[PDB]
Amino acid sequence: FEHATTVPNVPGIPYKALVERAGYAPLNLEITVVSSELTPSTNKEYVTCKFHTVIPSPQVKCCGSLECKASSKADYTCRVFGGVYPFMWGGAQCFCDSENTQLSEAYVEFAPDCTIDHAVALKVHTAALKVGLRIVYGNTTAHLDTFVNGVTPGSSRDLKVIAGPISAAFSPFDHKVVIRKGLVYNYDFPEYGAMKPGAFGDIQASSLYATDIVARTDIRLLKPSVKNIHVPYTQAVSGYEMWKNNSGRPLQETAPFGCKIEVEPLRASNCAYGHIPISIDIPDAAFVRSSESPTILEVSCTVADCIYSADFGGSLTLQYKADREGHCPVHSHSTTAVLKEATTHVTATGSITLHFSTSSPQANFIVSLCGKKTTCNAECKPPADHIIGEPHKVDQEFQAAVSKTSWNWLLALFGGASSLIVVGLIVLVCSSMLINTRR
Amino acid sequence: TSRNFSVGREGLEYVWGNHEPVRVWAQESAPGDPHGWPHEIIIHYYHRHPVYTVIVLCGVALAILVGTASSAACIAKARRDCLTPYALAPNATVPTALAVLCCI
Repeated sequence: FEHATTVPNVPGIPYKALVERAGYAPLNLEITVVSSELTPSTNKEYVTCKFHTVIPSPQVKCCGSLECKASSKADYTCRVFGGVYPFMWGGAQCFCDSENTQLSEAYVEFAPDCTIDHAVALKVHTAALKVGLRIVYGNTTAHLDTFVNGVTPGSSRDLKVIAGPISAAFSPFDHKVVIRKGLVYNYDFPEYGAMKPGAFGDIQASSLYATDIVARTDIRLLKPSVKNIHVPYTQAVSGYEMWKNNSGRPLQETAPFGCKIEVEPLRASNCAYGHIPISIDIPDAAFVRSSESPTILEVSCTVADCIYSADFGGSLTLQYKADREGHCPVHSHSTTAVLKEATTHVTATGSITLHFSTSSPQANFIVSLCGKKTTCNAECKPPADHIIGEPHKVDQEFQAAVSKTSWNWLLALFGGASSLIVVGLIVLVCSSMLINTRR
Repeated sequence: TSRNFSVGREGLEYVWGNHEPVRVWAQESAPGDPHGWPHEIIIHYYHRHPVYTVIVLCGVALAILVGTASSAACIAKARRDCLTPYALAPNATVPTALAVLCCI
């Protein structure tokens, strides 16, 4: 059999459904989202970290000219200076007086500690929702993992559950993401090849051990001034260090819907958003005929005391009279009330006390004990605790959320307003044919 | 120190130092009784959903006002269209049978 249910995607509150077919006893269904995974498709743009300024040993030509050459290292700056006369420990290193030439070089490498301290710039496309379910039908419990795309038959052994498309498309990641030491940031990093000095991504490479490193770190080679041999340089700060100082807080703490951002692979786990249109194909062995299932004759529901809270703050005893032993499922045919227990042991004539949770200020729901649904009436007082450590099992409606006393007051006043209009109209017509008959 | 944080029906997660995240949800423990007298009903629903409660109370006040004005106008024009034509027409007499049935 096929059952079209809309299971709210909140990881830990079971959704209790009752699948009934003609000629078979009703079957209790329980869909629980034990886990959820939001895995986006990633693309590694480059890798950045702190740069190490490599200044090679200076080259001097004592009486002659030196020429700048082209080299493919990261931010290779070369300059040639006219009259130097450099000194080392031991005196002058050239015999000419002012025809000595110096060649200053400075490029950028990857710092040795960058195997641990590095950031990955990524682009993330559409995300995929993969959920784990604990579908309980009858007395068999099935655990399975399925793709929420609308077409994939993700089944554990024979259940054949199809998770339809998510109602709302949500992704805690925007287009560009930066991952550093397991932390995840939402940063608009520069593209590959467009690096700005003093900002994140000033040095880029496809890998840590790549030979195509690109950098733009603003290396200015200055004219030597001291007599001793010197390559004087000035440079911008590390954009990696500036971004580390101004990183902000990660997505692990700024994520919406209470998502747990995890890496390797990048994913958002246990997110509570939207509704999952699950369709189930229950095997025929689970269903049972009505002939050998207990049959109820008269069931009356009385609710002792209730509050509308996140927990099971309600009590509901019902006195039934049945002809035989067995187990009959129960269910609340109301979106505002849910039942903690689903299968109850039937002992001929007796009563069973069932705990329920509600969010309306009233127990006004219909409870079916393997058929023969009955209505319940009560007043649910507001709870005592202001803050609880457990999610609300039932969503808040409007008609449910307004109490019957408030409904009676509003309906009485609005109906009085309408009665004034109708009595005015009837008086108007009465006077109208009164005038018509007067002449 | 002390810090104040607003918790809604959806919840709130706070991490204090190197501690495990702890999540707290908010219930509708609003002052007042939804089942009691109208003013406690109003206090409860105002503390829960203030703008909705204000809209609904203003709507009911408007509904009573237009409708009391409507009934008053209908009775008024009926009174005048019964009185002016012949009840108080010049040299016209209306006896008790068709006078007191509605007049005074």
